[PDB]
Amino acid sequence: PVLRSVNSREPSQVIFCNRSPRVVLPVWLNFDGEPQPYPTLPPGTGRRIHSYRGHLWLFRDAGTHDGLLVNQTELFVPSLNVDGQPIFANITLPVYTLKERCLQVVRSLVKPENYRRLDIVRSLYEDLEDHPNVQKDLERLTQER
Amino acid sequence: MMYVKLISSDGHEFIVKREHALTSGTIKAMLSGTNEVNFREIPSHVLSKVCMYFTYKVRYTNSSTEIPEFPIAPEIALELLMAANFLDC
Amino acid sequence: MDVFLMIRRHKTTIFTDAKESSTVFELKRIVEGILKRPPDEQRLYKDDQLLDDGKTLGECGFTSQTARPQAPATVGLAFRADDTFEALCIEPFSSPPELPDVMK
Ligand SMILES: Cc1ncsc1-c1ccc([C@H](C)NC(=O)[C@@H]2C[C@@H](O)CN2C(=O)[C@@H]2CCCCN2C(=O)C2(F)CC2)cc1
Repeated sequence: PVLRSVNSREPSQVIFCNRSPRVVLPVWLNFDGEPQPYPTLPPGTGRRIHSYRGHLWLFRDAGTHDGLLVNQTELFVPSLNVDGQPIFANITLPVYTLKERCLQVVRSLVKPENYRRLDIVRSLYEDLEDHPNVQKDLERLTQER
Repeated sequence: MMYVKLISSDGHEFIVKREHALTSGTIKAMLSGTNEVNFREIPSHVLSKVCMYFTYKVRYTNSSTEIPEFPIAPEIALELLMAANFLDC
Repeated sequence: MDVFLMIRRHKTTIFTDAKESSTVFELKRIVEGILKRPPDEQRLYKDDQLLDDGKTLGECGFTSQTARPQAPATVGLAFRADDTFEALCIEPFSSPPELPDVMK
């Protein structure tokens, strides 16, 4: 795959800072490009973690897999530590579209078996079922490279 | 600021900045199709929330300051989704 | 600090922002630009309470905490019809429908 961690073996200390109201799932892209989940971060909590230069991370809502931002972008790559200072990973909500935000709230309230029963145009029904998904997003991100 | 008027199906008039309303490609087209727009299909409890979204989005796009959740009450979520789809917001 | 407002009269609602330090009178100037009624033909309210021209929005209780982009604070507006002021009136928004079964 194109999006994968480089096996640098060069330690990089990182702070995962969760400045979102979501439970955050950190996801490491391993050396084959397969997404590997890591332990979750409660809202407003921090964690010191040991990673490596050239490693790829992205962050999701643990419950729903909604995309989150890290340093105002999607992917975080640990870099060189200056004066032993860990790299801050600021995890934030994006500005979701009004449509996506509505989709999130409706999915949170309605069992997926019942989407078809909602009184909406069929195109919006297809949009509810097409949940956020790491596998989907890497294809998009890989092509935009 | 130049303002524009957005009118809900029940006759409520929401007056918002022009710059804010052009966030919506649909509204931009409706205004260049004048500075007032009528929405036969969007009631005031939905259109009011849409206007708050404009304010919210303009405030927080490209902001390092931590972003709060855009709140949507369940009762209106369904109608707001349909409006967002139409307005492409 | 910016404060985010809805200025409401009858079936009219203006979305605008202002500085915490700006005055009731300066907000009337905003309304004048939009609704073409001079400050002196305007009354502004917090809930039922008439606001004084010279006071800041902060002192009237519009703060960044309470007057947020996604939840703006409401200012009531009443016009002086010719001689005398109408009572403050504000139409509520429409009522949402019942939650569907599959959402309850
Ligand atoms: C508690 C918690 N909350 C949120 S994350 C978290 C958390 C928990 C444990 C860790 C552990 C100590 N470190 C890692 O897994 C780092 C993070 C990323 O670089 C992948 N990797 C690694 O350590 C990878 C993958 C596992 C085998 C070794 N490895 C290497 O590259 C080598 F050297 C060449 C072999 C890191 C974070």
